[PDB]
Amino acid sequence: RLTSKQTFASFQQWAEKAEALGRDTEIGIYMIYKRDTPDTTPMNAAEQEHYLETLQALDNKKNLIIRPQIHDDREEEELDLGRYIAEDRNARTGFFRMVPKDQRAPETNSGRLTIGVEPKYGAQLALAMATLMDKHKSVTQGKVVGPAKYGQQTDSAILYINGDLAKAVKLGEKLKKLSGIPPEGFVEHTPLSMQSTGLGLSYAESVEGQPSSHGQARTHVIMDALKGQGPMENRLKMALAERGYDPENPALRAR
Amino acid sequence: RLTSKQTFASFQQWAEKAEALGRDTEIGIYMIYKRDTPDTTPMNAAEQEHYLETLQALDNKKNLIIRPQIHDDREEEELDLGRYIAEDRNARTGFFRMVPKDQRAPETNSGRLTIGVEPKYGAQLALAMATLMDKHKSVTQGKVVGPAKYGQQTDSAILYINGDLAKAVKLGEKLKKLSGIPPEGFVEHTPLSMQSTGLGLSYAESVEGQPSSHGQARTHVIMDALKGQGPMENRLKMALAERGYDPENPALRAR
Repeated sequence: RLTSKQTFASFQQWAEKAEALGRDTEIGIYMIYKRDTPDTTPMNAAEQEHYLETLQALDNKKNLIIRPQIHDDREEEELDLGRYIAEDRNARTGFFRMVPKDQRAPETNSGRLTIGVEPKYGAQLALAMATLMDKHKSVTQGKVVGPAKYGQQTDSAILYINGDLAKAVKLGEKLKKLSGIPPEGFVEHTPLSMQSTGLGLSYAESVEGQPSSHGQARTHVIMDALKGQGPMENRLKMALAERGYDPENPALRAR
Repeated sequence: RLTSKQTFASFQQWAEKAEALGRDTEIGIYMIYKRDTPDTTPMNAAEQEHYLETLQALDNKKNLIIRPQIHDDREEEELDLGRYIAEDRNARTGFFRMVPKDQRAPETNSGRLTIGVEPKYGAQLALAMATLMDKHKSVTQGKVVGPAKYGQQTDSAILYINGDLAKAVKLGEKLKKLSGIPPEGFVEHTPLSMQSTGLGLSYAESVEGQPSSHGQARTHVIMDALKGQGPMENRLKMALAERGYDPENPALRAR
């Protein structure tokens, strides 16, 4: 797991694929990363219904708020998850933020941990993420995708963590334990350019000031490199250096 | 249907949503358009298998090739749709291109017609699209999404057409008739900034030299508008005009 070889290799494969496909826009490059589909079995009607029941429950807690990303414009007073899940069918597909009632600010040294489980275990993992968030203040936020798309694109469950690679390895294994999810419940998949840290666990450090929404930071590195001449590897290493990443590991901040 | 009012209005709602959410990147603005979900019922497992079977069958037509977008880097003699469907999980989720054997180039006057049906009619629609392409050279290409994501984002089935609004309105009605899908099987849904041309039918024109992959052209107008000052409506119209669109109707080319 913890070697930079595959991490850089997948990043190069992503960038070479974009050049070979003829993609030359941010959206076009990003979709290669995003639509990279893991082998999963979707939730049935019952499971999807149960998944949304779980989210509503977490929202009715005193310390945790569950809000769709499409509601980022709303004051906390205007949030209505019940009305959302009942009326807005983006509830089946969009991402929901899991946000602790104490806010917890991202500091300069933060990253994202992506967790892949079979969709039937999605509700269970969500509960575990909430539990991990109660005790560990280093975990600032979580995100889970709607049930209809759970397991059908490169990520479905993400934690934002203040800290470094070491902290994320520790927290990932602690999450696995807390979850009670069997080893067969976790999905072997590493999104392109992310550091695999374990079965179903993947990590990337953020660099302050780089575009971060929807996980798009590494797209911009590739965009720079696409303007260049030569074997892809060098163009990537220099683009990584210029934007503050480790040139030998695109998942990490420079030293 | 054929009024500019709604078309400009949904475009302005998109841009206002982007500003309210604080989205300020191409991907972040694009996702508001893309993740806008219509109310549909997903395919069951038999229906998904049938759908993939239909696709594989269509590729056996002598004047038609079905190729996934992720194979844009392949020469025709490198394609293997059968192997892709059996072995690549992207086949469940990715877009498939429907491409004529004798290449019809997209012209300066070209647009997209987006067609929305309940996922259980998706296979029937694909058959209808392929047949439309046998008869009409004006239709240069078609795209349909993998079965697991059919009906789960703003678009699932698209035709590329050389011609204008009138041609699109006509081909759309023809396609609906041709398909034998019942009126009830079409989905009321217009992707943001597209011109509604009928129940389940939406259209937009491309401007020479604007970015079009993944349907992303109008995202760039919004990025322009978000950098400016004043009421959004005025900023959008200026941005529209500068990039070659009708200021009163964002789905149309100028003049």
